[PDB]
Amino acid sequence: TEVKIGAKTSVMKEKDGKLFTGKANKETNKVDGANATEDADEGKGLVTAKDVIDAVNKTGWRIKTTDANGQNGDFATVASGTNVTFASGNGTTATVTNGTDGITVKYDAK
Amino acid sequence: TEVKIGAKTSVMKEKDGKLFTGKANKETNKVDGANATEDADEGKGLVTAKDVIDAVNKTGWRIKTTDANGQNGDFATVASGTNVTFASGNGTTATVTNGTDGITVKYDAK
Amino acid sequence: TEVKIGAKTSVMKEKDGKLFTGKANKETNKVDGANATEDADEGKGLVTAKDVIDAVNKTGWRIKTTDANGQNGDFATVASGTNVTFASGNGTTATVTNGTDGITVKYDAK
Repeated sequence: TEVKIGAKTSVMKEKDGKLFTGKANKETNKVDGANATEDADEGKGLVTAKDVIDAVNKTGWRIKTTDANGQNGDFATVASGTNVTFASGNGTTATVTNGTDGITVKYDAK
Repeated sequence: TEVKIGAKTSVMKEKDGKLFTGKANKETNKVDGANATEDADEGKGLVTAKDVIDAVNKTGWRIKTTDANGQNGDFATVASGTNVTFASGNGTTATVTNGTDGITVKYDAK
Repeated sequence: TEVKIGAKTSVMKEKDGKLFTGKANKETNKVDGANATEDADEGKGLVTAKDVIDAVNKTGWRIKTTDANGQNGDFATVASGTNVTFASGNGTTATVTNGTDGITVKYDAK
């Protein structure tokens, strides 16, 4: 019955919490796409709900982690839905509260 | 004059700062959609600007809050645009600076 | 050969880490769009991959910064991909670890 009309989609790439076109990911970030089409993809195409859901879930800020010896390690992406806890420490007390001015994190010294 | 050609859209669900298809939200997260269509929605459909704006604004990381007694409480979503303050505390001083390496939060002991 | 069928797109605006329709940005945020079309744009239109990539990259949470004298300054947007470091300070030690419960930031007093 119907006439099917194809609308080309574009891919959305992610690296380190940030989104990129297929072309930018290949050319700026030096990450190989799945094929020559992705590598040339300037993002002019449409996207699906699932595409957006998946891409957005990958994004986030980058937090510097520390290693087993407490020294600086790699960044980690604090992606959508990622839990973050500000823990009390030796001789300190952490509180995290929510109000009209947003979130307030605080450390007190014991 | 024109011939109207309908393109089916898909919904984007959110839970705790993360996005989900209608089907995933129902089946993995056990949250009822508005109807059977949403509950079966695998995200193959298109989305509007407003859809994306609204969905993206809901996303964010999750921060552990503390209650009126300073004990661990629920997480809260630090959504797009949410203000976060790192406050100085009893015998501590907070500074938050911005540079080429991004943001640096620091607590000094007085 | 082909018949070209135009699908109207909608713009996605950003302010302070949050997304808005063209109409909302103009009317609620009081920011001029590029033209009368943007200013009336309710987001019913489609978007491209690049549109979503660019808009999503602008979003993030807002962190209160402190100025050259350590006093409260402006907020800054911690956008997708933005690096955040929790630095050890005078008489304190910062650790940031990653586990099954997500990220845990901690300050110990020396």
